Amino acid sequence: MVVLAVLLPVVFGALLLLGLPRALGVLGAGLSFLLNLYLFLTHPGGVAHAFQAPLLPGAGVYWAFGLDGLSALFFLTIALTVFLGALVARVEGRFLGLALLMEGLLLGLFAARDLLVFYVFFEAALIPALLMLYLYGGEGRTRALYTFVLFTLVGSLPMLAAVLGARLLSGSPTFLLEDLLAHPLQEEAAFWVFLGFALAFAIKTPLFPLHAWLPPFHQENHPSGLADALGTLYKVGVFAFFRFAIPLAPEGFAQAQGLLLFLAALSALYGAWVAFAAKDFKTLLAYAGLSHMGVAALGVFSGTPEGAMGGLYLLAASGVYTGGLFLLAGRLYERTGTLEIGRYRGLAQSAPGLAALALILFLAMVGLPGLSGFPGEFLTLLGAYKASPWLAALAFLSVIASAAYALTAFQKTFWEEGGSGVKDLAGAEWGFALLSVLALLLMGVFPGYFARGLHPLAEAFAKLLGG
Amino acid sequence: ALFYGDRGLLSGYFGLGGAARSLGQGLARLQTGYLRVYALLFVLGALLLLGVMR
Amino acid sequence: MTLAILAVFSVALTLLGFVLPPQGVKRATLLGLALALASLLLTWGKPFAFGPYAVDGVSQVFTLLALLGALWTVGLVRSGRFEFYLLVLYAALGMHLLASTRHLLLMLVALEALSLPLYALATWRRGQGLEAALKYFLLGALAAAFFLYGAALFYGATGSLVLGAPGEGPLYALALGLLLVGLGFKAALAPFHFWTPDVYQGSPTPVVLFMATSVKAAAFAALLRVAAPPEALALLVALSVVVGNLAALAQKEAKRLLAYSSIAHAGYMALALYTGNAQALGFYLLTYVLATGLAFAVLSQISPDRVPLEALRGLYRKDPLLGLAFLVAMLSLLGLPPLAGFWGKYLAFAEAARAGAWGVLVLALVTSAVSAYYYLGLGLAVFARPEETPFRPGPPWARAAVVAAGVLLLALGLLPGLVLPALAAGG
Amino acid sequence: MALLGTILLPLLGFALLGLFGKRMREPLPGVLASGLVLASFLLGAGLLLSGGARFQAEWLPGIPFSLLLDNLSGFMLLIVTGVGFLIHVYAIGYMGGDPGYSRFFAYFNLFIAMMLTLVLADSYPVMFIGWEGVGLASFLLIGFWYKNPQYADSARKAFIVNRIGDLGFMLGMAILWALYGTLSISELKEAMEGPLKNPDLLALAGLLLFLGAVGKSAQIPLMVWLPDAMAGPTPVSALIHAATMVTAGVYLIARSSFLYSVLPDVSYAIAVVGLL
Repeated sequence: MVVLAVLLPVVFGALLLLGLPRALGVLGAGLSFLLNLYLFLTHPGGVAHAFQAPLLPGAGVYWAFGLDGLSALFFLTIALTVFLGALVARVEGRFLGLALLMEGLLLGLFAARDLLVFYVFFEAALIPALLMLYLYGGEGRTRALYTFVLFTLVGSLPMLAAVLGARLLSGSPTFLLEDLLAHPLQEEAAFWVFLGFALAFAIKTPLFPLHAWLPPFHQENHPSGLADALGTLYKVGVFAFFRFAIPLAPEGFAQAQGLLLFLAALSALYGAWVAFAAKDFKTLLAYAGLSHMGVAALGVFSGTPEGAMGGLYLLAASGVYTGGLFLLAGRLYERTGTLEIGRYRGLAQSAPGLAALALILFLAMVGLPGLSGFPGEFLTLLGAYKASPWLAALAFLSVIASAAYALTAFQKTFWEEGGSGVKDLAGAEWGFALLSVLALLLMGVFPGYFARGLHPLAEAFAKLLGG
Repeated sequence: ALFYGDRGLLSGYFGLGGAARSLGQGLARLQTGYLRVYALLFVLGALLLLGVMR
Repeated sequence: MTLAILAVFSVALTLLGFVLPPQGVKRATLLGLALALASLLLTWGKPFAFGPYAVDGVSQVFTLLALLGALWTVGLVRSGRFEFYLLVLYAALGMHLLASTRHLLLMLVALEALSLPLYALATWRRGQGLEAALKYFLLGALAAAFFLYGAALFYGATGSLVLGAPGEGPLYALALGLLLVGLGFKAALAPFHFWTPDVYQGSPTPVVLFMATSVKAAAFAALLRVAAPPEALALLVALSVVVGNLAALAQKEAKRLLAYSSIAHAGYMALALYTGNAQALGFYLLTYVLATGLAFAVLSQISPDRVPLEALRGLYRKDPLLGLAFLVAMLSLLGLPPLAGFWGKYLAFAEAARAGAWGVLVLALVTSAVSAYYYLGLGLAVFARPEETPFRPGPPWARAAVVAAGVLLLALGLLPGLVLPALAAGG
Repeated sequence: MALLGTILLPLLGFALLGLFGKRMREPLPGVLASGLVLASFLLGAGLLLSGGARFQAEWLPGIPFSLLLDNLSGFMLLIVTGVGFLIHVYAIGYMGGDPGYSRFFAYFNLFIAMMLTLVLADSYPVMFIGWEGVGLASFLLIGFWYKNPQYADSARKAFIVNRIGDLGFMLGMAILWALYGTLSISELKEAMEGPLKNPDLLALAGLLLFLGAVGKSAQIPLMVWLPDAMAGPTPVSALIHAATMVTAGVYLIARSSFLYSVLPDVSYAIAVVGLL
């Protein structure tokens, strides 16, 4: 059931860290992909594989797991992305076990059916990231690590008091989200809990004034960008907003909606804009991920089940193609040795199909229709314009700067005058490119098939902001 | 210019960390090592606590 | 009737040391403490009271922890003075009597019985060890005077010197404050914390192990008996956590930084005092005791007199298991999932919020997030390049002990629903 | 469904010429592309002569996938297919000794299929899909011989300006969803006549739609991006300036005639900009 699909990446990461060899982690990630896709099918609903076990009976804590429609496609997204990053990795630092550990942890986190288990995984996922960051590259590694870790922890630890309040002040018997949703928090008490949620989720969303951890984090990781891929998968903030923050304390969110939408719009614009000034790949992609989280936060904060489903779909797909671009940059680094955007211009003539792969990933990035980003982007526009037309309009002076930075980097990196000539493609990169573009096309062309399970949650939790 | 501004924002977060450490060492300099200092601060804190208890 | 075991072993060995070599006295002390621990196990759920001596969950849990720390630190001590063993036994009995009674004056007698050997055990003869011993002795006698006038005013409020009396208004509050002064002093609570860094820094490392396990355990075991009001509790917690973490940032030495960390953790533990749970607090202190004893056994394998922060580094290359255990211990002392430090922290925070004290709790959490600075400057340092540092990589005794302690920390972090169900009467 | 194959063909063709591409002899890409263009012309003339076509497939909730082939759509289809096949043969001739033959004709197939998806549309999202797909193929083909920095910034500026117009389009589409909730030109038109509401908002949606049309057909102020399309190969420049990527703007007004005919100031301004 759900437990096995969640645990498999963790145990395979253990068998990669403590056991040997490197190759078996790739097939472990593949097995995770297969099982998560199977569980994605035949899915009746939330109860799909319900699991209940005691953790702190006296305190009210249970291992609570199951597949939502949201959890299903997020399982699929993570399993696919991590399997791609496992085969093509070339990190080989003997730490891919940490990446599989983080995969399983994020799977359990999305499978969290009770609040405390969500919080537990939210806090536990700090370990892999810091490890694969610290001992696998970077000059200011420890300092950017302290920045990121202190940001997350200062945000998270008061959210523990927030969740204790959400359990106690409502008289909930346990931490189960079902029970906590059955006992809503009252006025002048949901205020503080939602504020604690909004700081901790925004600093990890990330939003504009609190985004300062993302570029230093993404630069100093393993230059292959596996740690960067999984850290980009670590922006799960938006989800916790829609599923946990807003429903559990909508009363304060009613007042804070204007400020949240403002932060989301300004983050999107600022990221997609400053990405132009970025002289390197890690900074550029960090600002891109900030832009995408700004758009997703806009879609969620706007109400408008349209915008909510669009923001979530955009979040999943953006994680996918950003991790793809990180792995692509890591492979071009491994074969060249430098990530500068100016130098090594002729790549396109030497690289036959790596240019087209990078182009497809970039097009999905700037939200070109026919790829997975456009459904969520446009649905978020619609929902935000319903919520606040000004903020959706300003926020969508983004496709311009998006196109600018993406095409500038692609041209100055690949298209221009030939250099020495660089390695063309690796055997693992073959399956990597094939599956990546396959998934992009399938999820962009048929957002009807996917995201159907996202609609009921979105409409119910958006009408919850109504009468 | 906004890249410069983000640089300055991260520098300001660093300034927050530096203010925390500076406050920390100002509180650490409170432990001089003379026993008379320690007993005086002990008695002061105990009086303060007994005053709060009302 | 484990106290009988302790008294018998101590008094017999006192004379037998004249006929027995220090090694034989060491093995006898080990046997006696292990038998007292076993007797505690077989008596789980068998309350036994004679007079003011009253065995409850607190008694059993905290005396088990103290005996654990005593056994561990005896494992390390090999000095050719049987006295350096006898005191351990003595301290054990004393701390036992501290947790197992409600009589205020018997509490004072137990405080003296446990505190006297601890002054002397820190005498490796290094002048700073003597400086620490003198600071410790004078401040402890001051705290004993304060505690005693508190017990006197308590008797002024009621006809008995046993806790559980109804209690009056302002005079009862004053008496309780004058008791809490000395008890928190023993528990490293601010603004009474000044002795802790100097004493932890001056004393030999295994002695600081013994301290940082048994002293804190027994002090909180005595604290739970007091009905401390929440306002004074807020003052102590706020001051302790804030000053502790802040001044710990600026520290350059491992032992002094760790003493500040123990101040911050005592501030955290004092949150259960809002509810007096004594189950959650038993679990918390179990985890903290295990981790800190582990860390200080390793520090003893590094240096008895003093350990700098750089010395901790490179340990994994030196010793793999030791580096792993130090990293795990640092994370658990940070209270991170899925480690038992997180369960203890969560249980204390739940008791505190359930009492409805919000600003204090949030401040403790923000400052605990601040603590990652040095908690990480220690935990991760295991992997750094070894700089010049004396290193004696221990016997298999301490290695296996460290392994068991770390495994138990992480196991109780993952699956607390194993023992925590039995920290009350013990079904 | 047969209507969809007309677009599916210059997708299989593009995939062959892009993925493998240079594994073929020199004349072949033109042969395959011209065959797909001609076999789309034929099956479109056959459908139009048969009265018309309709196709609906499941898509985003509330936003289905609607293809409608009528007189106005088939007119553009026949135009584009005929001129495209003629330029295909002229490119078979004109492209000689130049590598990227397959690149050229794969981009051609993509361009034709996307322009067909654009004009054959009953829903504005599909029109916008075609819009940005045409912008992509144009940016690609202008920089066909990529070794030149001069003929890279041209296409760069082209696609930036294109995306500005497309943002205007997106905002108009969001407006025409907030108001009615249909966003399908057929039902949106059948529901838009009668009780017009918020005439300011209707004129605004028309203003943003016209702004998109200006970027597409390179009107003021977005005028500057078209001349640099000289950088691309000559048959590409013909296809971009004559048959496609410019007719989209006027076709937008032709399909939104129901909207612009009740907007006197908007249509007057459109005439003014055309004159300018």
